Amino acid sequence: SEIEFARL
Amino acid sequence: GPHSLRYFVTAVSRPGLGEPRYMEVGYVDDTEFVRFDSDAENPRYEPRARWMEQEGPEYWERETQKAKGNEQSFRVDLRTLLGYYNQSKGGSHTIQVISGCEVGSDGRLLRGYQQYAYDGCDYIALNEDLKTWTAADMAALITKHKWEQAGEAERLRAYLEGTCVEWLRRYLKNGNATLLRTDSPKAHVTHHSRPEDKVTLRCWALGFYPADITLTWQLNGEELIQDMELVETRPAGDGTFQKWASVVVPLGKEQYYTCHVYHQGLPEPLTLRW
Amino acid sequence: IQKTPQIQVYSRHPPENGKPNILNCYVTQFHPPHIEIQMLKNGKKIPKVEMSDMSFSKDWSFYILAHTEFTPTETDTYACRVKHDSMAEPKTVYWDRDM
Ligand SMILES: *[C@@H]1O[C@H](CO[C@H]2O[C@@H](C)[C@@H](O)[C@@H](O)[C@@H]2O)[C@@H](O)[C@H](O)[C@H]1NC(C)=O
Ligand SMILES: *[C@@H]1O[C@H](CO)[C@@H](O)[C@H](O)[C@H]1NC(C)=O
Repeated sequence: SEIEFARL
Repeated sequence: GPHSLRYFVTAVSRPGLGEPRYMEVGYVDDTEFVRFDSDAENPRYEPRARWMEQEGPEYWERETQKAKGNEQSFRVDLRTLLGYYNQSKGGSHTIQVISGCEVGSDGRLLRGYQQYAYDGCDYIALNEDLKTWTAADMAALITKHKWEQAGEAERLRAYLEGTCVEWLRRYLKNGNATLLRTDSPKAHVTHHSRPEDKVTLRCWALGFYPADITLTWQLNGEELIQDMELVETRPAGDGTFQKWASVVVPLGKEQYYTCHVYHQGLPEPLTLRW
Repeated sequence: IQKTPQIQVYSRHPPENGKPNILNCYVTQFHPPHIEIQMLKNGKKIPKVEMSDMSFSKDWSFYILAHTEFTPTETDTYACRVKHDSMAEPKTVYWDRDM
């Protein structure tokens, strides 16, 4: 399962 | 042998045409197994490999919600980068991400990764140590500083060493009949005349899996990797791959050239001639 | 970064008239991602086309596969037509079963 991405 | 879990993520803005298109495509080794496309009639995370039917409805609901969350968050990223790069609000831009982990035959972590690109160029990437980042420009340096202060590296590392590895092991277990199989290449050589008494010999390798394979042309036990033309290995529409490599030889001397095929499915490499 | 898509057209099995097969149009090495891909039978658009295997290479260029089931005959011709910002006019590549 995919990870929750953080903001750039 | 080793196996991998990879997610290819893409967010593309389109000023004047609505919200950015957001897509997620997941692969276990060379096999597409899940997908999310915000442009679909009703965007949902969907299985792309038969063995994913083994996951209950909770999985699909959770992955779908996670994807929608990532989508909205990437909408923010696209706007943020316009500020970092001082770009117009009317142009189309692209954010790409490759995220995943790789394990050995024993199921232990071999390596993890997470790399971003903006408009086709390196932006930021997690280093092999899974502790620090490498920024390609000053814009990415801003992100790097933000992530360092947020402890993002630690969070990502917990995901790569835990969650990522654990699900990959589970996917390999559930789809073992598909993922651990080996389809042996079937090869043949084609002949094409060329002006100046020259001939094009093309060696084809079909129906194999996994995708890794070696195709070479030989002359007197010598590899002609130099004057050899070929295509990147490619999917054939049914979960298998194909490839071809050609060489230009003098007419009448075709029987001196041999094609060699090496693959996990060939206990003995193949050797063909026209 | 703008890259012209490479267009490759091929079948899963060596073509045999009357025998079910799969026709593929692999569009690769392009950027930006916006692109239009259509498969054609005798100049007419094929309706049952599946898009799959989307990914990017080390240099971030996009890759994607369009494929469909088909039964080749001696007279039927197939092609793949692609429209991309890197090209002024749509590009059509014809299937060469003798390659
Ligand atoms: C594949 O594994 C088979 C047993 O594992 C299956 O049953 C459960 C453990 C569940 O996780 C399923 O998803 C697994 O696939 C075994 O009988 C087969 O011999 C193995 N190989 C093939 C080709 O099926
Ligand atoms: C940003 O906006 C415009 C376009 O380049 C210009 O007025 C200005 O100099 C640019 N650069 C910065 C940092 O403002």
